[PDB]
Amino acid sequence: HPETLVKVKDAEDQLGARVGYIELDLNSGKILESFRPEERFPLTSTFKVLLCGAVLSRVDAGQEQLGRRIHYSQNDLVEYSPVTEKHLTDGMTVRELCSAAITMSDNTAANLLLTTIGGPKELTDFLRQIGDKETRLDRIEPDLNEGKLGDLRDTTTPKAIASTLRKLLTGELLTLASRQQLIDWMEADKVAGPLLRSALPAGWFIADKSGAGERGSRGIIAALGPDGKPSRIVVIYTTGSQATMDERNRQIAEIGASLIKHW
Ligand SMILES: [Cl-]
Ligand SMILES: [Cl-]
Ligand SMILES: [Cl-]
Ligand SMILES: [Cl-]
Ligand SMILES: [Cl-]
Ligand SMILES: [Cl-]
Ligand SMILES: [Mg+2]
Ligand SMILES: [Mg+2]
Ligand SMILES: [Mg+2]
Ligand SMILES: [Mg+2]
Repeated sequence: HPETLVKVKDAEDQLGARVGYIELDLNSGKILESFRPEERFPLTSTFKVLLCGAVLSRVDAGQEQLGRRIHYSQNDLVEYSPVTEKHLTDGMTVRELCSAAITMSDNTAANLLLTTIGGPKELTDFLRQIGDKETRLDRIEPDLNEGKLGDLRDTTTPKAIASTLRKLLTGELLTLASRQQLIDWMEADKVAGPLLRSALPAGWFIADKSGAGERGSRGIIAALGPDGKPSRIVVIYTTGSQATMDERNRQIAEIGASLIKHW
């Protein structure tokens, strides 16, 4: 809706940074609204959904087991690993790692899952095979959050990842069991949801993943809608701002508030 565009623009002005935005109809994939839809932005932790989609694709193919136990060491632990830092001695299952990576944004969990699939290039290959010609993962956590000016590594476009998310959450790319699992992880309650869950009406569905990185990078991918069912995909990204984190969050939250008001 045009009012959401005005709020996207205002966020650019307040944040001193580009903002990319797209809204898709979930059933048809129709573009309902867009701003800078084909510009590149860092994925940051939004990639963790794509990663767990690749894991689930392997589970469906009989190449991975959700109950397989992964053992790791102290040196594997990187910053912002609130779950994996509690399992050095006992390990974690693949299932547990995806839950941590998505719901807790656990960085080491994502690195371990990247090992399970064979690394960033294997994630990128999976994306190419499902028809995403843009998204790329090049590095692991935390390096992928760098947000360096003029660096194409670890980026997507709003349009690309919106379509990829739709593929993962609907249709037959994943089995029903695996779709539902991916949804369940993305819908689970989390500690703080400033970007969209703070705007979301009661009784609405949301399955989301946020991301934050260096150099102003911030984003969210989501499927949401009224009546306990998703009806739209929304993707919001920004990078480059040096405004406070609270201001970044607030500006993105206001885009969501607009989306909801003019739904
Ligand atoms: Cl545009
Ligand atoms: Cl564009
Ligand atoms: Cl492995
Ligand atoms: Cl699409
Ligand atoms: Cl959030
Ligand atoms: Cl700050
Ligand atoms: Mg200002
Ligand atoms: Mg060991
Ligand atoms: Mg091309
Ligand atoms: Mg809930």
